[PDB]
Amino acid sequence: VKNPSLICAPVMADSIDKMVIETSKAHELGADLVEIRLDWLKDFNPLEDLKTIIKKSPLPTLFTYRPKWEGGQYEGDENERRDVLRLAMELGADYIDVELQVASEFIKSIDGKKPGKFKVIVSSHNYQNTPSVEDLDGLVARIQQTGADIVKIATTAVDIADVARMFHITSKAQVPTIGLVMGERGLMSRILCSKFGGYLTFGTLDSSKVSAPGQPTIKDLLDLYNFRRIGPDTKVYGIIGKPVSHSKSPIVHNQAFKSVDFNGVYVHLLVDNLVSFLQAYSSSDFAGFSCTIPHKEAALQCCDEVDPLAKSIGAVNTILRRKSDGKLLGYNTDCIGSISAIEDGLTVVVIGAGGAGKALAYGAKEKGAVVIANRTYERALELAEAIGGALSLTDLDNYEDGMVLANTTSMGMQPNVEETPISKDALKHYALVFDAVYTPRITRLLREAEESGAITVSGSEMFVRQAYEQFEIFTGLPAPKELYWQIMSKYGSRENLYFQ
Ligand SMILES: NC(=O)c1ccc[n+]([C@@H]2O[C@H](COP(=O)([O-])OP(=O)(O)OC[C@H]3O[C@H](n4cnc5c(N)ncnc54)[C@H](OP(=O)(O)O)[C@@H]3O)[C@@H](O)[C@H]2O)c1
Ligand SMILES: O=C(O)C1C=C(O)[C@@H](O)[C@H](O)C1
Repeated sequence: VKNPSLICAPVMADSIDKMVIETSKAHELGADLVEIRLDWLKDFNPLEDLKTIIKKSPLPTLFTYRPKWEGGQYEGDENERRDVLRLAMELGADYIDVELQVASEFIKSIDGKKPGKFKVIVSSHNYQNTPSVEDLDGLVARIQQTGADIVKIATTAVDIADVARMFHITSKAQVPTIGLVMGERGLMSRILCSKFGGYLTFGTLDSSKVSAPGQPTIKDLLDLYNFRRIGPDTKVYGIIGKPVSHSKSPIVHNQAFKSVDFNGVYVHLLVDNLVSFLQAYSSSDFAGFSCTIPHKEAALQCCDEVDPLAKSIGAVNTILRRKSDGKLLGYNTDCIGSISAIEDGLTVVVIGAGGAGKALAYGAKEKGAVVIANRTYERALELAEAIGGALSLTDLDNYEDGMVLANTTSMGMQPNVEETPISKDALKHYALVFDAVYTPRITRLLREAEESGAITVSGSEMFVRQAYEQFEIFTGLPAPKELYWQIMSKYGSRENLYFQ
C-alpha cells in the first residue's frame, strides 16, 4: 500500500542524554525515523525531557509509552501515561503509538486538537501466534474503527508459513499498515515490507538494542539485504535450512544481484517442514532456493524435475521455479564445488553421508578413486555400495600416508567450534584435508590438520564455487566468478555471525 517502507530505529537508552545520542546515531546509520520508548527511561521529567528530544532529534519522532500489560515497561497511573502521549503531540511529535485496548478513549480525548503534521498509530501485539486471515481482517477493522491514522499489527511466528498471512494483510488492506511477525521464523516479514505494502519496519542501532525478537540492524537492512531496492516486482530467493542463521548466502547473492542490477532479493529461510514451506510459498514471487542442512534429500523429492546429476547423486541444493508452468527444478552445485576445490588444493576418505557427503562421494568416484565414514553406519554403508566404495566413525581414528580427508558433517560448525570428526593423531596420514563447514572458516579440524603438516582446503572455497553456479541458475546470467570471490573476501570474512 502506497510508499516504500520506512526504516524506524527503536530508542531505549535509560536516560534522556543517551537517547539524544542514539537519535543522532540513527541518523548517521540511515534510519528514516526513531521510536522513543519512553517506558525505558529510568528518570523521566515529561515536559522537560520531551521538549529536549523533539528539539535535538535530527529525525522525525514517534513516541511510545508502553505499559506492562502490553509487553512494555511502564507501571502506574493510566491517565498520567496518556497525558504524556498527548503532551508529546502538543510539543511537535510526528507520531505516537497508542494501544488498541485504549485507542478509542485516547483518540476521543484529542478530537479536533491534532496538529497538521501528526499521525496516530494504533497497535496490537500477539505474543502467541499469527491468526487466520479471517481473524487478522477483524483485527484490522477493529483498529480502523478507533480512528487510527495507521494500523499496526505484530504477531508471532510459530512456523515460517505464518508470514504469508501477514504479507496478504499488508499487501491488500486499504489503510496504511505496519505488519510485522516476531521471532527468527518471522524475519522475512521485516525485510520484504516494500514488496508487500508494509508502511514501516524496525531496524536496530546495533545487535544488542533489540525491542522485539527477530529485528535486524539498520546496517544489514540497507547494505546486506539492499532494502531500498526491494519493490513490488522484485523476485524473492532464499537459503532453506535448520539451523540457517549462520548462512552467508544472503551476503553474497544480494551483493551480486545489486552489482548486475538484477531485480531480486535473497533472505534466510528457517524451515521446519520442507513440504509445507514449498506449498505455502508457491507463487511466482518466490523464484528459487538454495538448500542446506538438513533438507538436501527432501528437496530432491519435492522437485517436479531433477537434473541428471542431482538424480544420480541423490541430493538437491538448488531449486528453481520455472515461470512457464510454475514447477520446481532441482540441481546440485555441491559436487563441482567440493571436487574442484579439492583438486585445486592438490583414495578419498569422506566423513559424513548426508546431502554434502553424497555429492562429494559421487564426484570423488567420477574422478577415479572412496571410503565413507559416518556416525550412522548404515548410511555410510548404503552410500559405499551406491558408488562402489563403508567405515565406522570410530574406526576412522586408527584407519596409506598420502590420503585425502573430506569432512561433510556439521561437526565443528558454529557454535560447536570445538567438535572435530577425527583425532589429530590420524591426520599425519593424510596429504590434504578438506572441510565443508565454512562457518567458521577455520574449524578445529582444519586447524589440527594444518598442525599435522597437511595441506588444507577450507569450506569457503567450496562455498564460493557452488554459489556462483547457483547465481547462473537463478538469473540466467553468466556466473560472475571473479566477482563472487571479491564479494566473499570483502563482505563475507567476519566470524561468529548469526542472522536471526
Ligand atoms: N561450504 C559449502 O559449500 C557447503 C556445502 C554443503 C554442506 N556444507 C556444510 O556441511 C554440513 C552438512 O550439510 P548437509 O546438508 O550434508 O547435512 P545432512 O544433514 O545433509 O549432513 C549432516 C551430516 O552430519 C550429521 N551429524 C550431526 N552431528 C554429527 C556428529 N556429531 N557426528 C557425525 N555426524 C553428525 C549426520 O550424521 P548422521 O548421518 O549419523 O545423522 C551427517 O553425516 C553443514 O554444516 C554445512 O554447512 C558446506
Ligand atoms: O548458505 C549456505 O550455508 C549454503 C550451504 C550449502 O549447503 C550450499 O549447498 C547451499 O547452496 C548454501
